[PDB]
Amino acid sequence: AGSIPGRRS
Amino acid sequence: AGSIPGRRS
Amino acid sequence: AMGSMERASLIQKAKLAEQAERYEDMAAFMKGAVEKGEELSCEERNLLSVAYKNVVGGQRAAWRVLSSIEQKSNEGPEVREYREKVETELQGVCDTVLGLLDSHLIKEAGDAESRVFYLKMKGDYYRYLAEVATGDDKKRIIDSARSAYQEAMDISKKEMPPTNPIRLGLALNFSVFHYEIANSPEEAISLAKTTFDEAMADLHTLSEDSYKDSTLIMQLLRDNLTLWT
Amino acid sequence: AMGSMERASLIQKAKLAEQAERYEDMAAFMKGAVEKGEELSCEERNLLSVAYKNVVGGQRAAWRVLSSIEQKSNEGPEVREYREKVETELQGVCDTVLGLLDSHLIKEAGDAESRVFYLKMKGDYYRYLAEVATGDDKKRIIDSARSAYQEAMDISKKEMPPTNPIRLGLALNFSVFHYEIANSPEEAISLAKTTFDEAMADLHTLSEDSYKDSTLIMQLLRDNLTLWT
Ligand SMILES: *Cc1ccc(S(=O)(=O)N2CCN(C(C)C)CC2)cc1
Ligand SMILES: *Cc1ccc(S(=O)(=O)N2CCN(C(C)C)CC2)cc1
Repeated sequence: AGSIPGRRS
Repeated sequence: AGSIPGRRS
Repeated sequence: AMGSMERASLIQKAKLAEQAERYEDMAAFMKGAVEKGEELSCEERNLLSVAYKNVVGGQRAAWRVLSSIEQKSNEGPEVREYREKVETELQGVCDTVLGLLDSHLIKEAGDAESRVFYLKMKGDYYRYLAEVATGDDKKRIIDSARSAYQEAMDISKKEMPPTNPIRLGLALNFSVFHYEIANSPEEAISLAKTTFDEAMADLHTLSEDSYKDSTLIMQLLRDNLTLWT
Repeated sequence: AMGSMERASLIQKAKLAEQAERYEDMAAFMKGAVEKGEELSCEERNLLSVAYKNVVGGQRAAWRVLSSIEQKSNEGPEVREYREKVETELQGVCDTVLGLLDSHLIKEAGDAESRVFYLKMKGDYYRYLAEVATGDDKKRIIDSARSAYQEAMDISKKEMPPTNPIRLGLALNFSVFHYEIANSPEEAISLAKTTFDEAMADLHTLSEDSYKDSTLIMQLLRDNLTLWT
């Protein structure tokens, strides 16, 4: 299950 | 130009 | 640490640190910027979130590797000791982010976009605490994640369109909370499907660029639904 | 830092840190193991080298990103200040590795395999210092890299077969020194070609597993020759 990656602006 | 990567044992 | 650096310089250096893939530096610059005491703009909120998501993402990946080795070894003290060290570090980063949100980002956030953004962060960092928690303290941590996500959901449904990317990402991450943390897979599936369907029905209102932003997150909801059903 | 942990526990934790991709931890564990004062085995030397090559490799990649932005901006003080911060950190890691080699890894290394390994490291970390050095101090740093690599080369040619992987990797990295640092591309090309040809002529002596180890590094020499000619 994936959450928002959220690692690039 | 590449040196030895050297980043994995 | 960063008290002597100008706010604008901390923001500029956080952007440089992102380009250099120096995420611990990025997070320290954005912590310094938050501690200046002014509210954050949309772009600055994103820099804060990206910095800490990368730091804690590396810690979580390391904790999972170590936890797997430790569980296999239970099928000397070093694997447990080192898993504990990484776990304590991870908890410290989560506590730092939660402390920024509590002092004083959330209380000063009055527009729905900022308040939902910070409450989603609060749910996420309690969720990362819950991933490593063991026992009854796990219960209170799980409830804190749930409560933060639920308040964000309530605001988002009242104040934002169903395609808003923060509303979508909040629903995605709350559905992962239900599936992975709260042992509520049917609630996870329901929330993901309702969120996807209500966004689909609002796509016609969007520009080409907003359509791209919303459909990207919708695909993540679909990817989870495919794995879960 | 690590004085209270057993040597064997530091080694075990360095291996776990590698699996977890926690290279700063890995390097701190291996520094602690070196500082126990005993010589390192072949496997332990490799753990020390892998840990620091990953730490300094991330710093070098960040320094190059920042140096590129800084040069473009010269076509506020923040880009230079942050490049300087990363540069100082990088120099500190190189100085730490050089200090371990000088106190006391090299002087206690009597077999050719260990002595060549440590002298190749010494050349590499002076080379990384040279990459960021500016001016006449650049000259003395370049000479220190050259001298370390040359002593390693002299021992390797006397004591190891031309297919030995450490001999090959030393020649590869000394050729990169010539090409990138010393402004001697013809010396780089000559050394890479002679090393490749002399290894090729010795492959017939090797087992299948040793053949695989040597040919992998030979391909790196060939890849540089293709880029340089
Ligand atoms: C939780 C969440 C954070 C941010 C967004 S976003 O601002 O719409 N956006 C950030 C960057 N983006 C990358 C470039 C793919 C994805 C999401 C949505 C939700
Ligand atoms: C400079 C140098 C260091 C190490 C070697 S090696 O021990 O023969 N080996 C290490 C691991 N390996 C990876 C798995 C590809 C490559 C080289 C040679 C030269």
